[PDB]
Parts: sequence; C-alpha cells; structure tokens
Amino acid sequence: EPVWRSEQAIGAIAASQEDGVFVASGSCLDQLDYSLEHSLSRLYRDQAGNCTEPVSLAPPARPRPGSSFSKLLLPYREGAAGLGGLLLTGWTFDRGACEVRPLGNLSRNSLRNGTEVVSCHPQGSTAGVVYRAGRNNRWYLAVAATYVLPEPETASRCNPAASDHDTAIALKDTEGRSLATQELGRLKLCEGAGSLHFVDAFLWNGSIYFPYYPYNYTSGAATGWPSMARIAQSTEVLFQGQASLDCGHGHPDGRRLLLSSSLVEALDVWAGVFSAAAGEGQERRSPTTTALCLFRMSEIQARAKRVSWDFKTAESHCKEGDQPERVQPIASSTLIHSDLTSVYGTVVMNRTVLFLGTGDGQLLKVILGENLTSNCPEVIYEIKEETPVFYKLVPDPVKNIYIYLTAGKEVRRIRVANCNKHKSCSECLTATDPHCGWCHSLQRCTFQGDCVHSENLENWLDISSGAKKCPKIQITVTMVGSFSPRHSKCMVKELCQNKCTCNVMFSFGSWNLSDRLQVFYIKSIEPQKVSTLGKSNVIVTGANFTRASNITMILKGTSTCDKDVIQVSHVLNDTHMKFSLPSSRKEMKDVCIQFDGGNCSSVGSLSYIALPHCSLIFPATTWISGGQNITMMGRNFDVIDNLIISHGNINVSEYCVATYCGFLAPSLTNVTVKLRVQDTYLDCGTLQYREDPRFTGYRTELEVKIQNFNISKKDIEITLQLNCSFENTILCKIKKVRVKLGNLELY
Ligand SMILES: *[C@@H]1O[C@H](CO)[C@@H](O)[C@H](O)[C@H]1NC(C)=O
Ligand SMILES: *[C@@H]1O[C@H](CO)[C@@H](O)[C@H](O)[C@H]1NC(C)=O
Ligand SMILES: *[C@@H]1O[C@H](CO)[C@@H](O)[C@H](O)[C@H]1NC(C)=O
Ligand SMILES: *[C@@H]1O[C@H](CO)[C@@H](O)[C@H](O)[C@H]1NC(C)=O
Ligand SMILES: *[C@@H]1O[C@H](CO)[C@@H](O)[C@H](O)[C@H]1NC(C)=O
Ligand SMILES: *[C@@H]1O[C@H](CO)[C@@H](O)[C@H](O)[C@H]1NC(C)=O
Ligand SMILES: *[C@@H]1O[C@H](CO)[C@@H](O)[C@H](O)[C@H]1NC(C)=O
Ligand SMILES: *[C@@H]1O[C@H](CO)[C@@H](O)[C@H](O)[C@H]1NC(C)=O
Repeated sequence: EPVWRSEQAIGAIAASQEDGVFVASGSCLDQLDYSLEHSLSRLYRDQAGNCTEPVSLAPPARPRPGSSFSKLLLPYREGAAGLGGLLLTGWTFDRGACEVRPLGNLSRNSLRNGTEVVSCHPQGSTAGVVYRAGRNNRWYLAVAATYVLPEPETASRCNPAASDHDTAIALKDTEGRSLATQELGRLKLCEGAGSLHFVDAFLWNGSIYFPYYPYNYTSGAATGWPSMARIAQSTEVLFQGQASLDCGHGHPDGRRLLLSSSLVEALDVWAGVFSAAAGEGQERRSPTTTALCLFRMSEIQARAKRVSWDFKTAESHCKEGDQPERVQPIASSTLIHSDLTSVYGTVVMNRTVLFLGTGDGQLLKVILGENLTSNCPEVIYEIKEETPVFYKLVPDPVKNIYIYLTAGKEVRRIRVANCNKHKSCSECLTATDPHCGWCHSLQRCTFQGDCVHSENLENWLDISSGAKKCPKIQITVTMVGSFSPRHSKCMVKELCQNKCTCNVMFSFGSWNLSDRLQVFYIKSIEPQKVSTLGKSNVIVTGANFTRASNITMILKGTSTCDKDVIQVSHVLNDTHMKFSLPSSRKEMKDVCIQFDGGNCSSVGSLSYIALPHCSLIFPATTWISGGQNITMMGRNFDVIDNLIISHGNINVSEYCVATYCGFLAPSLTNVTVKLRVQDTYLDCGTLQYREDPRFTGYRTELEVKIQNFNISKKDIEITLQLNCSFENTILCKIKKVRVKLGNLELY
C-alpha cells in the first residue's frame, strides 16, 4: 500500500508508458516511480522551490466542478522508435501557458512554449487530446476549455482578445511556434447558455468527442443537458455533431451534471458519471442523485446532429432550430447511487470491468454481465478519510493489476481485485472476477501473473473455463475439473490407487484434496445516520401503527444491489414502532415502509455511515479527579451508540454532533476510551490522569501560581477575565474569592 502525499490538492495526474507517473499538485509538477516512492524529478512552474498555490482555491461542493492550476497534462509520442516520448503540460499561469517538454527528466528545457493554450481561470474546464493529423501526420492537440469567464478583475486580464472571445475548442499544433491555432481550427460558442464545462476528450472511430455540460460558474448550477460534441479528427475543426445524453432516469428533475467520463476502449462504450445538483455539499444528497450511465458510442455517433444549439455553425443561429437528440443509455447497465465521483472502464478476458470512485473514498468495481448488465459492485478499497475521489482514475501501464487512486492530496497504487478472500474454487470462480483465477500449485485464488510460474497454463484456472470446472470428487471415484498434473494418488477409507488415479483423498505432486383500508401516517424515523454495523433499534413515529399485521420496511441503496426488506421488531404504541437494520455497505439508502399491503410509503433517506475513527483528544491529559470535558475530534461521531472508559469500566455521558464531541473525564492513570456501537468497540487514543496541581494565591487583580494539564479559561470559574502563562512556576491573573476547577472548588 504505497502512498504519495502531495502538499496541495492534486490538480492532475498522468501515467507515462515507461517514464513513471506525473502528478501536478500545486504550482509544482512532480514525476514519480510507478511505485509512488521517490519524486525522480520535479518542475516548478510559478516560482522556483516554493510551489504553494499562488492564490487560494475553494474546494467546492462535490458536484460542482473543482479548480486547479494544472489544466493540461498529457504524455504522447511515447513508445516511438527512437524518439523519446513527449509530455505536454499546460498551466493556468502565464495567460494559460502550455509547454511541450521531453517525457522524462523534468528539469530539462521545454522544447516549445505557447500562451493562451489552456483556460487561465483556475475553475475553468479544460480537456485535451493529441492525435495524428495533417499531410505529414504531425501531432496535433485538440483542447476544449473555458477560456472566457465573466470574472475578470481590472488587475489582471486573462480573458483573451475580443476576437477569440467565444472560443471553446481549438486544434493546436504541437510543432508550430507557440502551438499555433489555424483560423478555422477553432470552434466558436453560443453566448446564451452561460459557459460550457468540458469534462473529457477522447478519440473514437476517426473523431474527437468532448463530453461537456452547460454551467453557470457564478451560480453553480447546470443550465442544460449534459452533451457530447463530436468533431472530425482533422486539422481544421469540422463540427460533426452534438448530442445530449439523457441520464436523468430514477430522479425527479434529472441528472444534469457530468462528473466524470471514460471510454471503454475495446468495447466501444462510453461510460459517464452523472449527478444532480446536491444543494450545498450534502443537503439535497438523495439516494438517487448520481448515476453511472453507459452509452453505445455507435448511438452517439449516429444520433449527433449538427445543430447550432451550443456551438456556432455556419448554417443556423443560436438555438434557432432543432434541439439536439437525447441519446438513451444502455438501460440494462445504469447504476444509480447516492454519491459517485469517478469512473474508469476497461476490458479483461472479454468482460467489461468498470471501476468507480465514490464521494466517500471508496473504489468499488462492477463487472458487466452478458448483455452489459451491471452486477452489484464489490468494494475494492476504502480511503480511511472518506475524501472524495479525484475524478480521474489512471491504470498502471506497466503492471495491469494496479490503478492509481487519487484523492484530495494523496495518490496511491491499489490492486484492481481483492481476491484473497476467496479460499476455494467456487469462491474464486462464481464471483466472476476476470482478474482472479484459482491456482492449484498454490491452491489459492490469485491474479494470473502471481501464479503462472508453472509452465502448464491450466495451473491457473480462470473464469472463462467456468466455475464448475474445478477438481471435485466423482462417484468408482475419480477427479473432475481441471487439475494441473496428470499424476496423482487416490486413497479412500481404505483402497488406494495411483496414476488419473482409479474419508476420500486425491493427492497430487504439488497439492491435494480431501472430503469424507385505514389510513397510515408516518411522522418520522430516527436516527437517520445508522453506522455500517446496522442498528438494533430504529424508531418510526406516526399514527395508527397497530392497525396492521404484516408491516415491512424496504431499503434500497444501489439500483443494482438488492433490497433490505425487514419486519417490525416489536410494535409499540400505535404511534411508535421499532425496527432492526442489519450490516451493509456505506451508502445512503432510501427507506419505504409498506404496511399489510399497498404501495411503499417513502419515509425518507437513511444513510449508513463509516465506522467512527478517532482522530484526536483535545486535552489528552486531566487530573485524576477528572471532570474536565475532554473533547474528541474525529469523523462520523453522530452514529456513536455510547462510550466506554476502560482501565474497570466507567459509563460517562456524551454531548456530540457529527465531527466532534465532549464528555467529562470521570475517572476520579492512563485510561483507554472506546466507542461502542452495536456490540462493537473501537479505540480512541489514551487519556492520562495525574494528581491535582499545587497552588499559591495572591492579589483589582489576582495572581495565582501553579507548578501538563492544558487548563484554559472555560475550565476555571473565579467569582469575586483570566490570562495565564508558564514562567518557571506558572502564573495566571484575573482582573471571599471562589475558584472551581473540574470538580475541585476552593480558594
Ligand atoms: C510561495 O508563494 C506564494 C505566492 O502566493 C506565497 O504566498 C507564499 O508565502 C510563498 N511561500 C514560500 C515558502 O515562499
Ligand atoms: C536531470 O537533469 C539535471 C540537469 O543536470 C541533473 O542534474 C539531474 O541529475 C537529472 N536527473 C535525472 C533523474 O535524470
Ligand atoms: C516561453 O517561451 C519562450 C520563447 O522561446 C522561452 O524563452 C521560455 O523559456 C518559455 N517559458 C517556459 C516556462 O518554457
Ligand atoms: C447565470 O449566468 C448568467 C450569464 O453568465 C449570469 O448573468 C447570471 O448571473 C448567472 N446566474 C446567477 C444566479 O448569477
Ligand atoms: C465509424 O464511422 C463511420 C463513418 O460514417 C460510420 O459509418 C461507422 O458506423 C462508424 N463505426 C461504428 C462502429 O459505428
Ligand atoms: C409509546 O411508548 C413509547 C415507548 O415504548 C413511548 O416513547 C411513546 O411516547 C409512547 N407513545 C404513546 C402515544 O403512548
Ligand atoms: C492544550 O490546551 C489547548 C486549550 O484548548 C487545547 O486546545 C490543546 O489541544 C491542548 N494540547 C496541546 C496544545 O497539545
Ligand atoms: C465540554 O465541551 C463541549 C463542547 O466543546 C460542550 O458541549 C460540553 O457541554 C462541555 N462540558 C462541560 C462540562 O462544560
């Protein structure tokens, strides 16, 4: 689990074919080894050495588009004959400058500079892709960006000249001086829809696609349909069409933000993570706001009509004609989810694998079925801090069993398949994980490369064989399935034979095997933040809760995973009933309640929550007398059942909200406190108890002298304006006097 922590939040990341992993964090761009251990080299773009962000960037609402300083960062020409690869990096600084440079030692001279290539607005979108075009097949760079943002301050003037005001897509040339854009190599804009935010750019079937969506950077709300603009893969912009993408299924007003994109290459299927406006961070965060939608590139390629809806065309006016066709996703695959942030699709052993990154630090992968039907996603890796996953996942190019998860300011290299939990064949083959296969020589569920050391390929049994094709005992007893060796020995108890041979045992040269109608009203439901371990007692308040025999609660979190259907635990007062929810995965499940018979009554959202990890303990030491409200800062404290103080246990109260919570130190000594939730106990540092401090008094004004404890004003009560400092004793001054400290009251 090798991690690389930057200092400022990651702005971009790419992975070269053989030159390491480039990560653009703040003002500086680092290159690392594929193990993310040592920054082989580093470039400073703004000022030497000091690579702090010149200005402050507000990390906005997870649905809202982020902001960074490194707009473009993409390697190309790599794997050439003799020409070392190139890296094209474009920054916000210097009017959106962009430099080509040698892919490798970063501190080498930039070959060609260039200005106004990428958007110079830190929150403006930019997405680029290089390709081959021209009579001599030069390397061009198609860049779609938000050049003009209506936020120019008279100090510095980013927004390009009045001629290039409405420019969205430009076909730069990586050879010409300063990356020159032709006259016709640019795609104009319609000035009505607010701005456009481009998410991606990729090549498919001789064309470039730019998935975007209209957007109001001032307001923060999408102002139209997420769309895809399709351009001919040439030297001059040949606008070939534009098509809206309709992924608002399962949500009232629809999903109009495009959070991330990825083209599943060998499948010709685009895969996009859409979301609806989730208020301010998480206030309208519903169980169905985000949705992974899969589109057939053929349908987008066919349905995109050249209409002047968002981009100026030479044959119409802005929104004075047709409206763009709405392309419908592959219906059997759309995966709804409360918080999705990024997607990356690939194909392994002729099976689509879509890794997804959720807004709470989960990387979970789905494996599409036969007719591209999605399975319920397995959670691969979880970030302990639940930081929203950066919207791009990059697969390790040199070892195809890794992927580089970026989150906040930390990058890490995580395997793509958590197949160590499978202990048998069936566990390894019914899960239908394409990366994982059973291994006889090791008798373990593992990757391919980790067990193809014996040259007989059938040693590592994969899924394409089928789950039934592992060895088993057959009755006249024999071995069935696919074994590695053709020589074994059978022994039953007590006939034995050898080899393909004949309690039961089949032993091989490397392994072995052995076997011997009224109304119904719902006031509310509490709590609404159940920890992942479930909750034994969920109280639903309402009315007439006794006029029914079979009352059920149905929770649905993920449009692919099944539903949690439960019966009422013990029907209390006709106004109150009580349920018991089981363990699940971190999610925000919808809760309907269906009585004896009828439609579900959607009581409201109900969010499972990660276990409470304990960050810090504010005082961290108090007098053996105690009584000081120790404050604990952490995450997900609202779901805490209660607290334990183990040394003998001591029950103590709690006064808490989501992130932090306090409690009077009751020990009356190094004690360990533990959050208990649903019969489980997690640790929280250690509180130490020492003797009460000694005092000396003097004197409007009052001066006191005391010989570890971090005493502060609200801790002390002096009745007749405290200010203290250590001078060694330690003197504290305030302008029949009484002083209360914890539980000790004296003078
Ligand atoms: C780095 O540069 C930024 C420019 O805004 C400045 O605010 C910061 O103090 C500098 N830090 C150091 C260590 O030079
Ligand atoms: C990169 O080039 C500089 C320039 O001399 C050199 O000092 C440095 O050692 C080089 N680093 C690598 C990793 O090639
Ligand atoms: C920008 O372009 C000029 C023109 O060649 C060059 O001198 C300068 O080094 C370039 N800047 C960077 C950061 O490469
Ligand atoms: C939406 O965009 C328009 C044009 O950019 C702008 O005038 C308007 O102020 C934006 N919305 C809000 C609420 O400001
Ligand atoms: C590729 O583009 C051509 C150009 O018209 C089109 O006819 C063809 O259908 C496209 N390929 C696919 C798989 O749709
Ligand atoms: C019903 O009993 C529960 C406890 O079992 C209590 O909290 C609630 O207030 C009671 N409601 C009525 C209407 O009696
Ligand atoms: C010292 O006391 C202050 C007073 O609030 C507290 O915030 C802090 O956590 C204590 N411990 C330190 C500074 O190590
Ligand atoms: C301790 O502090 C918390 C918040 O910091 C507060 O809610 C709690 O009531 C305090 N306890 C005492 C005994 O002052």
